[PDB]
Formats: sequence, structure tokens, C-alpha cells
Amino acid sequence: RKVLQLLRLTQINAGVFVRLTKATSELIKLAEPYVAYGYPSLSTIRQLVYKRGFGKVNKQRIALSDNAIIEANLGKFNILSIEDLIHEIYTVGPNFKQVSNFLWPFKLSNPNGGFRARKFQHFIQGGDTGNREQFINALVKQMN
Amino acid sequence: GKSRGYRSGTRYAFQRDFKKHGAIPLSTYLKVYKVGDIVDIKANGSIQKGMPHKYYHGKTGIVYNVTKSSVGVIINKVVGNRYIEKRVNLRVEHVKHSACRQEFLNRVKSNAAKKREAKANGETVYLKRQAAKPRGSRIISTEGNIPQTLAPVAYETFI
Amino acid sequence: MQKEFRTSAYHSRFQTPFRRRQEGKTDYYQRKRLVTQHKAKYNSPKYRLVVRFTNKDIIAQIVSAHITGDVVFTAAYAHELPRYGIKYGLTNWSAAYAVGLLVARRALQKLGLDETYTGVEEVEGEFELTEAVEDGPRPFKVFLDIGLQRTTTGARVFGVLKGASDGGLYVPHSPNRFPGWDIEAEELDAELLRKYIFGGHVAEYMEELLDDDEEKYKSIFKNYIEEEIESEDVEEIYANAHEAIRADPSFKPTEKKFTKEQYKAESKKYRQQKLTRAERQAKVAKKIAEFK
Amino acid sequence: VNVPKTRKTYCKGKECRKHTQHKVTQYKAGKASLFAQGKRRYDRKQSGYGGQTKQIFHKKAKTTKKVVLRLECVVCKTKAQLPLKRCKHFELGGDKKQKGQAL
Amino acid sequence: ARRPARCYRYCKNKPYPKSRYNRAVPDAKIRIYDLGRKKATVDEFPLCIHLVSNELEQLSSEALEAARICANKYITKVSGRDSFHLRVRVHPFHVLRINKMQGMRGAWGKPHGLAARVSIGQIIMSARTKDSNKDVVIEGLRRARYKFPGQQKIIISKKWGFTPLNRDEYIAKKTNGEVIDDGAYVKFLSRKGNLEANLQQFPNYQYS
RNA sequence: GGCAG
RNA sequence: CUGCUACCA
RNA sequence: GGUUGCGGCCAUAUCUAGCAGAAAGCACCGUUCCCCGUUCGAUCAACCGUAGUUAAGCUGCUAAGAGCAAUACCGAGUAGUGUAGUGGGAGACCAUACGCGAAACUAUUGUGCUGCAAUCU
RNA sequence: CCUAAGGGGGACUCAUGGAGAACAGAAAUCUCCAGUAGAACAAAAGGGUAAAAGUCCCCUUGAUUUUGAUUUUCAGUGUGAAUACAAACCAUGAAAGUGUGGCCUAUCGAUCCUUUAGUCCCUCGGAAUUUGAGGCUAGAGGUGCCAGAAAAGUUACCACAGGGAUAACUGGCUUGUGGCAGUCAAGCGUUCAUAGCGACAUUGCUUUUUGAUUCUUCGAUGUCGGCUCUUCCUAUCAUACCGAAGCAGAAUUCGGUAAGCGUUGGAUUGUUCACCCACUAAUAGGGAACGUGAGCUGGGUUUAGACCGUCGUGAGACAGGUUAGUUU
RNA sequence: GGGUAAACGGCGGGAGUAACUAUGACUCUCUUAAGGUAGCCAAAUGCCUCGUCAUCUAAUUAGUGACGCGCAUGAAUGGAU
RNA sequence: GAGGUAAAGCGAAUGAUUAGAAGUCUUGGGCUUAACUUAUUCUCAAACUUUAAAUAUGUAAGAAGUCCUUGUUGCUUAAUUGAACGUGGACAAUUGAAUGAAGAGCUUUUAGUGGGCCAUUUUUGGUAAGCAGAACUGGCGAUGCGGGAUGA
Ligand SMILES: [Mg+2]
Ligand SMILES: [Mg+2]
Ligand SMILES: [Mg+2]
Ligand SMILES: [Mg+2]
Ligand SMILES: [Mg+2]
Ligand SMILES: [Mg+2]
Ligand SMILES: [Mg+2]
Ligand SMILES: [Mg+2]
Ligand SMILES: [Mg+2]
Ligand SMILES: [Mg+2]
Ligand SMILES: [Mg+2]
Ligand SMILES: [Mg+2]
Ligand SMILES: [Mg+2]
Ligand SMILES: [Mg+2]
Ligand SMILES: [Mg+2]
Ligand SMILES: [Mg+2]
Ligand SMILES: [Mg+2]
Ligand SMILES: [Mg+2]
Ligand SMILES: [Mg+2]
Ligand SMILES: [Mg+2]
Ligand SMILES: [Mg+2]
Ligand SMILES: [Mg+2]
Ligand SMILES: [Mg+2]
Ligand SMILES: [Mg+2]
Ligand SMILES: [Mg+2]
Ligand SMILES: [Mg+2]
Ligand SMILES: [Mg+2]
Ligand SMILES: [Mg+2]
Ligand SMILES: [Mg+2]
Ligand SMILES: [Mg+2]
Ligand SMILES: [Mg+2]
Ligand SMILES: [Mg+2]
Ligand SMILES: [Mg+2]
Ligand SMILES: [Mg+2]
Ligand SMILES: [Mg+2]
Ligand SMILES: [Mg+2]
Ligand SMILES: [Mg+2]
Ligand SMILES: [Mg+2]
Ligand SMILES: [Mg+2]
Ligand SMILES: [Mg+2]
Ligand SMILES: [Mg+2]
Ligand SMILES: [Mg+2]
Ligand SMILES: [Mg+2]
Ligand SMILES: [Mg+2]
Ligand SMILES: [Mg+2]
Ligand SMILES: [Mg+2]
Ligand SMILES: [Mg+2]
Ligand SMILES: [Mg+2]
Ligand SMILES: [Mg+2]
Ligand SMILES: [Mg+2]
Ligand SMILES: [Mg+2]
Ligand SMILES: [Mg+2]
Ligand SMILES: [Mg+2]
Ligand SMILES: [Mg+2]
Ligand SMILES: [Mg+2]
Ligand SMILES: [Mg+2]
Ligand SMILES: [Mg+2]
Ligand SMILES: [Mg+2]
Ligand SMILES: [Mg+2]
Ligand SMILES: [Mg+2]
Ligand SMILES: [Zn+2]
Repeated sequence: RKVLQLLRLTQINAGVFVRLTKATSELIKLAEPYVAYGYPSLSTIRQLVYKRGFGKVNKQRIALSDNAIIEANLGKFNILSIEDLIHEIYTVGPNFKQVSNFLWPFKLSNPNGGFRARKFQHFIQGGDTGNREQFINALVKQMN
Repeated sequence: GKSRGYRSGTRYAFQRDFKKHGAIPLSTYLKVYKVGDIVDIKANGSIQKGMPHKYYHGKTGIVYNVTKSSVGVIINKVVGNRYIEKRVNLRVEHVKHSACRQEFLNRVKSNAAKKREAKANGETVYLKRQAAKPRGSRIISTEGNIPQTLAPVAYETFI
Repeated sequence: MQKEFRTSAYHSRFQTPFRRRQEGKTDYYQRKRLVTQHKAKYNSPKYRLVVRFTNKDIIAQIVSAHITGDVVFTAAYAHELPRYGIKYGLTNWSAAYAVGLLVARRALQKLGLDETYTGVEEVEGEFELTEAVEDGPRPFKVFLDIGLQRTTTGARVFGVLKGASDGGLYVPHSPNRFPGWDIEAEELDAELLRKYIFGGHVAEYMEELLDDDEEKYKSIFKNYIEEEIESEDVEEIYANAHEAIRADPSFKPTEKKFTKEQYKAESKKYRQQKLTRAERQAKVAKKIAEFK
Repeated sequence: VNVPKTRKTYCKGKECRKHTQHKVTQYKAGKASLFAQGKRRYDRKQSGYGGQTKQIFHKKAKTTKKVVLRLECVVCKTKAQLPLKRCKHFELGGDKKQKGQAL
Repeated sequence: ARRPARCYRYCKNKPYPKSRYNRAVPDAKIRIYDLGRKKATVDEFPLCIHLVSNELEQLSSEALEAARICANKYITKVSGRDSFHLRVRVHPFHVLRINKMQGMRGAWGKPHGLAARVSIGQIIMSARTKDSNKDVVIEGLRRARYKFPGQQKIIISKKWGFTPLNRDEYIAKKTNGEVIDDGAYVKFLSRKGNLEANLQQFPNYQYS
């Protein structure tokens, strides 16, 4: 529960970008029975940021509808555009921490087409939790 | 009848190590403790004076007082919903310097040396420690190492 | 019929003592009491006067203990005494006194406390402790470490004690173990103590033996006979030696007839070398073959 | 418990302020006076009608008492008090133990 | 007297052996664990057949005794008392307790019986015999199986008799002079220790 | 805890 | 050591 | 490099059975007037270094040595275990998923290192 | 419990085994060797200890004085116990040191009152002296229900507030126990394991026994038995049809489908249970709130009267006997 | 210290034996005293117990008559009639 | 850093325990049995153990830090040694791991409560129990909604 809170996953169908290290991998292992995660493609990142991209501005959830919003909050980190933000996420950049924390947790819908018959078992065993590794893109296409 | 005496349940905790009973080697009495030193607490069963209570067996704290044969150690103990500062008097047989100080103090020295040398060479250096990162790409040569195919083995009884 | 005792389990569970306790050389109880220092006197060391007697030598060392091992401050041996004029009786109580005086004077020269804390310049055998001088450094404090040697009134270790005390070192002690202490009437006979300091007992043995058993006098006191040293001039040998020791207590190492490398090369010739693993395997194979 | 009839402990007397020789005696509680204020109050309360006006202890449990040594300094006659642990038998200056003998 | 074994079938309690803490414990019904020709040499009985537990379970000493008697009777009747060596490989060391022999107050029981705590795959009974006596020894164990609760398997061992060596490694070590008799068991050669004593104890040792 | 045989 | 008498922690 | 005194770690140093040991040291060794202690100058004390000896102590070496220590495509990713399922099974229990992971065993290697002072063929 | 079994110092090494020595032997005393503690350390158990913490010897009172800090239990209150220092004064040892009781973990006690020690200090209030009294600081006398009232019974004549937080029925879970049924097959059965049985073991079912529990009911579900009447179960006593036998017949025993149909009259007992007499095809076993009291009856139990025996000083008790006791 | 039970009340445990078998007529010692006498009884008093024997009946845990080491009958706490 | 539970071990200590074999009886009886001894063998421990996890648990990861120079004291040192606290100087945002942070810290005052119960896993007593008692977490109580027909 604490791990999911520290990942800012405090509701169902909340999504977040995590840079993989030993520390973050050991974090995600604790939350594994409750999450589905994987390796996102560039088009998946772009669709997420374009459709459901919001920034944390003065502790408020603000739509990323103009590059001035991104510049005013991430211009000191050389992020001047939505494509700069997408690039910084995709190629995990020197300012990944600031860019991903500026991004409000993505609030996805339920999958169009549903889950598997039973979610709460590992993807390897025919469920939905754990690491699915490239099928996160298909799942995100379903949910975004 | 319940028994909750001072040394209840310390049958194995306060035992000497196997083949390590008897006299205390004198480096224990030659170590020097200063106020502010971080020390581990480990009760020695053969010295019954100045012995810690079983709660402090295995705890690490700050030296605050130095007396003829003992040190005062500050421990933070959870009592309900907060911590309480405990002040324990321990003979030096039950005390050992904590090894975490020398490692952090070495990273401080190394950072100072690297920063000054990088300034001398006119470049920049990043001193923050990093967690282990996923490994990069690589090419595996198969000269002398052609892949060997394994299969699951049939069931056998070996009794 | 009875159980064999030295089993493999007996050896497995045996806890060997400390190396220097199994050698029968270190009393670790007494060593802990001597060495351990007040924890609020943080890195200030306690200084020990280690006094050890061999069959031929008196060893007196001023030692402080550290984690990597003991460190010698100064050391005086009885075989240095011939330089100062004492060639015979190198294990007297009086030779012990001279060695204690020598180590005291040498330590004080090394420290710089020569003019201050001279000591008892006129040895009359009275019990006395080195008192500090007001508005000056305190006397060098040293504690006596007699090791495994028994505490008896008249023992030679307290001769080294008395010599070092008169030499200016402050060494805490009591006079009830000196020769001449009357245990019934608890006072020290300083006349007999001065006799022992200046070889009076040895001179009295010379005088008493010469007129009773001349043959034994000839065998026991040969060196004195060929040196033409009588009893009446025995005392002066020490009285002069004392003075010379105070005149120049500095250590002069023996000039070495060979270098370190020459000593090592000579000694290495008489040192058997361990068999190689292959060598002992070949020996085993040969013994099997000759067993068929 | 056997305690010798003499003892050298610290004397708190202003003349002494040091270990002096003391004579040891067992403390014996003095007789309760009739003019102590609590005694006077109790007698007034008990007078008249009403019965017993205070409580009387019954449920005795101890089988021993704490022995108190009265140490009198032989120099200045200042007394000191020392309580000992609970002993069923206590003598002062008894015969000392003799180890190494048969029954 | 005795409750049905179902009351004590499962390893629900910690092991409760005889000790200085429980002393008035009765004796196990099984006292004999080796039957048949227990003095036979290793070379006489090469074939080993086991009765193996497929259960984590408790077996009473009464069941151990009954199965031992059943197997012994059948095998001695059909093939002779000296055609096999039967060994019971589980000893009942766990004390069962009975309460009734007030209410739930002070309900700590009294010793009632003894049981062996067996695991899955644990050998219960071993029978070393000749190869030609296989079907007999098997039927002796198959009858003994009825006296036990739970599932047991009859497994033909890969090894020579009661030795830990396979039936081929034993023959190799036998023709190489590395095995000597010790009565009913054997001693194996060691390449460690006193060379002379090792060579003397195994004279036919073809060293390599 | 006081007397007394 | 028996009897009688006495009982604020 | 040997040896002594004082040590640190406290068996890779211990134990058993053999063998060797130049120089110095150490040791055994000689004596009882004196200080001292004993049933016993055996231990302890003192005296000579003079009469003798490396016999022992001590040191090193030897042993498919016992023990100890270390290591490991040894066993074994086994036993155990954190987490999971509306998994199996009447149950006892078991399998699978994401993780952590022994002990015994087996084999090989080793058998004190070292600080201060003094001394020595 | 201990003037040492406390404190200091010193010397020595223990249990046990082997080999030897007059009486002397398995066990007396002497000697050597081995001996990691296999001994001992007041008392439970655990830990600790080998030039010691054990044994013996020498000297001693640190088991002393002053008042703070800390640890455990903990509210971070008290009590108990313990720890490390400060300031004294001592003991011991050549000394370094060690010693603020017992090698460590248990071995103990508030307010009020009394009593003693200390300071000989403060007060007795119109002012004094001397007695007396009261204060201040530290012990002791004790509360073991041990944070600490001053305390005998009975009630079957009984009362009240409540309680299904809790017993005495049914019901529910369980099934040890009770009952019933299997599996294996050592034996029994002239031979012959299995016609009929069946030990040592082992798997079950049942809720017709009794326990275990305490979930429901204490602003009340009428607590024994019998009589009466209906229905249901089957683990079938009889009756129908059959299979098996150590089935010649007759009788009997084992078994299958079967609850369609029946399963009694009496002596004694309140009885359920039991036990006899007799008839019968047979006189099977159970359930339905241990069916059934606005269906009865009221013999028993279980209000109040009374008697006895044992028990109690007694009032009274008895799950012992006895007699009389409103059934809406 | 003495008296007193038609005062309250009490009235027991222990140790051996007869020319088949069975039984035991056959003595002292303790509890603070005496140790249940004459009688009566499975009685409204007996647990075991529906005691045993006889009688009564076809059959009787009922009744009566016997028996009595009587859990725990008994003499104005009145016994037996 | 600490630990002694799971596992493991018993030809390792303690305690328990099955079977032979070879020796000694010289301090057992009638070739024999039984003792011991030696090397082996089967099987065990909540109040056994050499070893020894997983989970859980103590501390640290800087600016109140590190380094350099030299002031005070009645403490401490033979000391010009230290101890503690200081004056002065250098090291600047990669000020020295991650992730998160509807901010942190502090105070006063007062309510109800002090019958609990259930599920997974660990676990004690009991034959067991919709039984009695503990550990961690999550729940019901205090909670509706969709599913398990019905049901804290
Ligand atoms: Mg659709
Ligand atoms: Mg679904
Ligand atoms: Mg430990
Ligand atoms: Mg103590
Ligand atoms: Mg000493
Ligand atoms: Mg009144
Ligand atoms: Mg009056
Ligand atoms: Mg249990
Ligand atoms: Mg003691
Ligand atoms: Mg003593
Ligand atoms: Mg001693
Ligand atoms: Mg407290
Ligand atoms: Mg307290
Ligand atoms: Mg002193
Ligand atoms: Mg002190
Ligand atoms: Mg008062
Ligand atoms: Mg007045
Ligand atoms: Mg008190
Ligand atoms: Mg109370
Ligand atoms: Mg209380
Ligand atoms: Mg009343
Ligand atoms: Mg009543
Ligand atoms: Mg209830
Ligand atoms: Mg049943
Ligand atoms: Mg049954
Ligand atoms: Mg109920
Ligand atoms: Mg009710
Ligand atoms: Mg009603
Ligand atoms: Mg009704
Ligand atoms: Mg049927
Ligand atoms: Mg039929
Ligand atoms: Mg009914
Ligand atoms: Mg009705
Ligand atoms: Mg009615
Ligand atoms: Mg009725
Ligand atoms: Mg009535
Ligand atoms: Mg009437
Ligand atoms: Mg009636
Ligand atoms: Mg009636
Ligand atoms: Mg009678
Ligand atoms: Mg009569
Ligand atoms: Mg009668
Ligand atoms: Mg009659
Ligand atoms: Mg009657
Ligand atoms: Mg009748
Ligand atoms: Mg009638
Ligand atoms: Mg009659
Ligand atoms: Mg009567
Ligand atoms: Mg009567
Ligand atoms: Mg434990
Ligand atoms: Mg285990
Ligand atoms: Mg193990
Ligand atoms: Mg064992
Ligand atoms: Mg309130
Ligand atoms: Mg409250
Ligand atoms: Mg309440
Ligand atoms: Mg509620
Ligand atoms: Mg809910
Ligand atoms: Mg619903
Ligand atoms: Mg359902
Ligand atoms: Zn005085």
C-alpha cells in the first residue's frame, strides 16, 4: 500500500512512468500483484501524453494544451515542448525525474475489450498482473 | 506463573560464541571511545557488571558520556506512537565501534579529492551515488561456445 | 576396556587458550588490570616497568600497550652493566638495583627530566617515593609488571623497583617486600636494605666462606679471585657503577660483527624447507608401490 | 545470621567524619508513650460510645522482621542505624565458622 | 481402550518425546526392527525393496508392529525365515496424549501411545533379499500396507542391498578391492588417513 | 506483649 | 513453657 | 633468517607419533651464608655463571595423520521461505507464478601471520 | 540462607580414568600419568567462569557516608531490583587496580499512627527557665487479596436490580464415548483363511447414548413417565419372492429386493430402563421441540407442613429414605 | 479442684485359634471419657440393593415372616411392645 | 550490525535409539552368553546442538559536514599530551542514493471507547467443535453497491 502510494498509484487504472534501476525495480516487485506494467513504445508514450497529459502546477492538475504551460514549469530543465517532454520520457533523460513528476498520473479508462478472464494473477499464468513487457502497448491501446 | 525478570529469554542471546568462552582479548580494553561515536551494543555474558538489558542487545547508538570503565549510549526506542530517548550505561566489553562511520567518512574524503582534482583538470564530476542500472547491449561470441540444447529429464527414483 | 579419550570430537570441540597463555608467558588477568586505562584519559597510555629474570640476564623495559602490539619506550639489560663496571654477579639483587637505576636514568634522559627529578643521589636505603616539583612537570609514572614471578619479601624484582625509584621515576610501591622489612615490627631496616643495594650480602658470603670452605670459595668466587676483588672493595664496584650510570645512561648498541643480510644468509642454511605437494604425493605413490 | 559485636564504619559525627570503631547492638523498639499526639487522639476518639473507631490489623503474613544494628562510635558516642535483610535467626558475636572439621 | 487411529493421524502437535519433562510414558508396541536373516552378508541379498510413505502422517507403534508381523509371517511362510532381512525404518518417538483417560479446565492429557512421524517419500520398511524372491517380498510388503493408514508405494531400489551404492558401482568397488565385510554391513576404502592402515585393511586395493 | 508457676 | 490478662500501623 | 623480552589477532597457531637443530639466546644445570617459603631448597627465595648438557624444554621438518581454516560448474538452485490465484486434492498435502535461498555431503588447497625493542656465524 | 557463602590479594586445579604401594579388599591413605571442565560455585533453571568466579590460605568490613543520573516492569507513576559516575572515608595488594553485599537473572511493602537514630537545630504564638509536646532528615514495626478495607454462617420462609455476559431442557457445531458398518487376513471351523467366524491393525457412517461447548431463550418456549392418536425412517422381528450353507428331510444360520402389512395380554416398579408369566406369524429398533400437559393424569421430581438416619455448636445440609401437598 | 447425662451430647480403630471342611468359644494396646448393654431392623432409619431365605402369585423392584460386622438402629436426643 | 525460528545434524557435545562384526575380560557367570572397547549401522528432540536461512529488525548515507590554523580550563597527561567548547580560513547548488511529499513543526482542550468478532497465514490446549487461547495483516462491528440462489 505504501509502495503504491509512493508510485502515485492511488486509484484503479492509474498509470505512471518509472525509470528502471535496482531501487525502482525492488519497489515495483512489492506492488507486482496489483499492477500491470511493461516497456512502452514511443507511439504509446506520445498518445498518452497527447490525450491524457496533465501537469502538476502549484499542486493542481492542468491540461497540457499549450507549450507555454510546459515551458513555464520545465523551462529551467530545457523542456520547451510536448515533444521535448515526450523525448525526455522515451529516451530516459537527465531530467527524467522532474519531467515524470511534473506529469500527473495518467487516469486511464477500463480496457475496450476487457481483461483476461481473471485479472489478479501473473501475466505468465494467464492473468494480468506483473510484467508483460511489450503487451503493455496493446493494453494501453485498450485503456487509453 | 508468568516470569518477566531482567534476563528472561536471554538463554542464547547472552551465550558466548562456540569455542570463544573465557578471557576477553585486550583490544576491547584498548579501544578509545569519544562522545559522539557510534557504537554497537552486544552483551558479553562473561561480564555481568555494566551489562545491557536484552532490548539493547543488537542496537546501535551515540556515545554521550565517558566514565572510568563505561560509556553512556543514547538509544531511540519506540514506546507506543513515538520514540523515547534512552540513556544506557555500558561497560566497554559490551560496546564496539560501528563500521558505518568509516564507510561514509571515506566517501566524504573521496568526494573531496575527486572534486578538487576535477577542478585542477578543469572538468566537472558528479558525486551522487547511483543504483545499479539495466545493462547495455552486447554481442555474444560463439567461437568455442556453440549453444548446447537442454531438455527436461524423465522421472526417476534413486532410492 | 575403558573409553579412548582423545577422540576427533575431543579435538573438534577443544578451545585452545591464547597463544601466549599456552606458552605459559602471559598472565592475561594481571595484564588486563595493568594495561587497561581510564576511558576518560583517552589516548594517554599507562607505562609498565616490565621486569623479567632469565638464568643469565635481567631485562627491564618501559612499555606501553597498543592494539598492534606493545611498544618499548626504553630498555636496560644486565649485560650492559660491564660497560658501567659490573662484570660479575649479573643477577644479584644489587645487579637488579643497578639495572633499575639504569633504565630510570635512561628514560629520564630521553624525556628531558634530568635536572628535575634526579632521585636519591645519596643511597642510604631509606624508603622514598619520587615527589613532584611544584610548578613543573610531574615525574614519569611507571607501574611495575613482574609477570609470573612470585611476590616475596627480598625478591629481586623489587630490587629493580628500588633502583628505578631511586633513579627518579615515580613508581608507586610499599617497602614491605624489600629485604630488611620486619613483618612483626612493621618497619624497614634501612641498614640491611643498603647492604643489599651495595652487595653487602655477597661480600659477607665471600668473607664467611673464605675462612670456612676455601675450596668452595675458589669455585664459587673464581672470577673475583682472578680479578683480585675482595669483600671490602665489593661495595665500591656498585658505588662507582651507580655514579657512571648517572653520568652517562645513554644506550650504546653493540657494534654488530655482521650485517642483517649476512646473519639471514648464514641462518637460512640451517632451516629445513617444506616439501612440495607434488613431493609428498610422490612419496605416497612410492610407499604404495613398495607395498605392492 | 551472625554479626560481630564490633565494626569499623564511617562516623558521621562532626568530631569524627571517618571510620572509627563502633560497638554493635540489636535495636529494640522503645515503649509507646501515652502522651504521643496520635495516642492522645486515639484515646479521645475511642472514648464514649461507637465501639472500635479505627482498624485492627489481622492478616499477618510476615514470619520475620528486619534486624537493625545500632552502631555506637567508641570515640564520640554517636549512634548509627543499619537495617539487615530478613533473617529468622540472628545472633551477635556468635562462634565463627570452622572449616575443615568432622561432625 | 484405544481410540481409532483417525484421532491421531495427523502431525498436528510439535514432537513430544520421552524426556526429563515427561517420564511416565508406556513402551512402544514394536520392539523388534530387524527380522529374517539379519546376519546375512551384503553379497547374499542384492535386491532391496522398500515400502515408502506418500503421506505426511503419523503411524502408531501398533500399526508398525502389525505390519511387521504381517510381512514377516507371509515371507517366512512362503520363502523361509532365512530368505530375507526385513528392517523397519521408522521408530515411534512421538508421544500421543489422551485427556478423558472438569470439562475443558486442566485438559492437558496423559501419555496414551507412541507414533512415528513420517514424511512424504520416507521409507517405512526395507527388505533385502535375493532377486528370485522379488514377487514374494513384494507381496509381503503389499499385505503389510493394509495395516497402515494413507498411501504407501512399494519401490524396488536401484541399490545393492542396504548399501548406498548402485548395483553397478557396488560391483565395481567389489572387483576393485574397495569393499570389505563388517558382519551384516560393509566398510568402504578411504583415500584419507594413515596410508599403511588403509592398505592393510584393504589388501586387494588396486591403486590407480 | 505483661504477670506468674 | 501452661494459665490469665492486653491489642489504632 | 635464528633467539630473547613484551605483545596483537587467538588452532592455518591445537593434538599424536617420529626426526633434525650451526651462532647467540633461552633452557636444563650447580650451591644454601644471606632475604624468604616448605612434610620435602621438589615448587617458591637467594647465591655462583663457577662444574656439566642439548637429554628434555623450545624451534623447525616429516605423516594418502586427527583436528582446524579456506575455497568450490560438490551437493543444490535442493531443503526452507516472502508474495499469488474462485490452482489441484475428500483430506493429508502438492504443483505452478514473481522473489530470497541453506546445512550436511563431496573435492581441492593450506597448517600461523605479524608489531616494538635487543641480540646473533 | 550467609561475618562469610561479603571485599581484596596470593597459591593451587577440578569430575573422572589408568598404572603402581603393608594390613587395604569395589570404596580409607600415598605416587605418577591422562584429564576443555565431563567438577564446583547456598537454594529453581538458564547463562558465566581454569595461573578463576572453583579449592585452600592471609588481611579485612565497600554489607560504610551524602544526595543526584540511568535500566527493567512503565502511565515512561510508584515499589522491588540493578547499572555508571560525583564528593568522602576506608579495606586489600609490591602495584596497576579492585571493592557502594552475595558471579548474573527471584528473594519483597504507601498514607495515617508508633518507635529509634541524626541535627541538638525550629515551634509551643503576652515574655522567660526547666520538664513535657510538636516539627525537620533517615531507618524499623505491615499490609502475601503482595499500588496496601478492620470482618462468621444459614435461608427448603424469602426479597430486589439485573443477566441468556452464566448453569439446569430442546435445538445447532463435534463424535471422544455409545451404536452400527467396511478393508486386510494370523487363526477357528475333522481337512479347509473367507459356509459361518475372525486376532494384530486400519477406513468409515450414525445422532436412537453420554460427554465437550455455551450460539439462541432468564420483561418464562410449562422441566419425568404413562394414557391417547397420527405419521415417518430402515440398520427387517414377522409376512411375499428369492440367493448361500459345514442346505438329505425337519429345523436353523448367512445374505438380496423389500417399510405393502403387522409387531400383543399381564405380575412388580412413578419410572424411561428392567425382569419374569403367557399368547403369538412376530412379539424389530428408532424419529417427529428426548412428538404429544389451553389433550388428560400427576404416581416421581422440585416451594411452603412433618418424620428418620448421617452431618453441623446452631440456624440448618443431604444430588438419602418417607408421608401430605390448587395442573388456569 | 469437686459434682452433674430423664444437661447438650458420645458410645471406635488394632493384633491369633478346635482329632475332614466351615466358624471361632479362647487376651492386651491406643484415641480428650466410655467404647452400643437390653432390645429392634434392608424398618418412615441400609448406600451397595430389586440384599439373601421362606411365603403370598401363572408371573411380585410391592406385602408379610425371617437373617444381620447395622453406609449411618438403640434406650425420657426415650428402646421394645 | 544483531538474532538461533524454518531447515539441517547426530560414523559432532547432551539426551534417546535398531542391528550385526572384531577384540579384551585382567575386576561375570553357566564352548557359551552377558558386559565393556573399537570401527560401523537404522531412527529422533518444544524445554538438544557444531551450522543456519527467508520474512521481520538497529544504525548511516553531510553545511549542525570534512579538512587547516591556534585560544580557555580548577578536568587529564611525564609533557608543550589530550578532552570538551571555541576564534580564524577553504571546500556552493550533483551540498554528495531512489521514489514520493493537499507542507512541516508545535500547543491546548475535550468526546466516545476500555464485552468484540471473522478470513488467509503462523500457532497452543483439545478426539474434535459454528470450541477455548495467542502472532502479523486485512476485514465486519461502523457498510451500502455487483457477484457467491439465500448469508455481518
Ligand atoms: Mg463491446
Ligand atoms: Mg472476468
Ligand atoms: Mg549469540
Ligand atoms: Mg554484584
Ligand atoms: Mg598476580
Ligand atoms: Mg467513641
Ligand atoms: Mg466508656
Ligand atoms: Mg495441538
Ligand atoms: Mg562468592
Ligand atoms: Mg572472601
Ligand atoms: Mg585469586
Ligand atoms: Mg522509571
Ligand atoms: Mg523503578
Ligand atoms: Mg589503594
Ligand atoms: Mg571506587
Ligand atoms: Mg513522629
Ligand atoms: Mg500561649
Ligand atoms: Mg517500612
Ligand atoms: Mg488487592
Ligand atoms: Mg494489587
Ligand atoms: Mg445475614
Ligand atoms: Mg440449600
Ligand atoms: Mg450465550
Ligand atoms: Mg462415533
Ligand atoms: Mg466408537
Ligand atoms: Mg445452551
Ligand atoms: Mg430462560
Ligand atoms: Mg408462555
Ligand atoms: Mg407453547
Ligand atoms: Mg434395506
Ligand atoms: Mg430377510
Ligand atoms: Mg418431549
Ligand atoms: Mg400442546
Ligand atoms: Mg395443563
Ligand atoms: Mg407430560
Ligand atoms: Mg415439601
Ligand atoms: Mg390430604
Ligand atoms: Mg408425596
Ligand atoms: Mg405429590
Ligand atoms: Mg455396635
Ligand atoms: Mg447389639
Ligand atoms: Mg439393619
Ligand atoms: Mg425381625
Ligand atoms: Mg424402606
Ligand atoms: Mg419383593
Ligand atoms: Mg398387587
Ligand atoms: Mg421384612
Ligand atoms: Mg446412632
Ligand atoms: Mg435417634
Ligand atoms: Mg528461542
Ligand atoms: Mg526442525
Ligand atoms: Mg546441520
Ligand atoms: Mg547424538
Ligand atoms: Mg470520559
Ligand atoms: Mg477511559
Ligand atoms: Mg463495558
Ligand atoms: Mg457495538
Ligand atoms: Mg464493506
Ligand atoms: Mg447482492
Ligand atoms: Mg451457494
Ligand atoms: Zn564518632
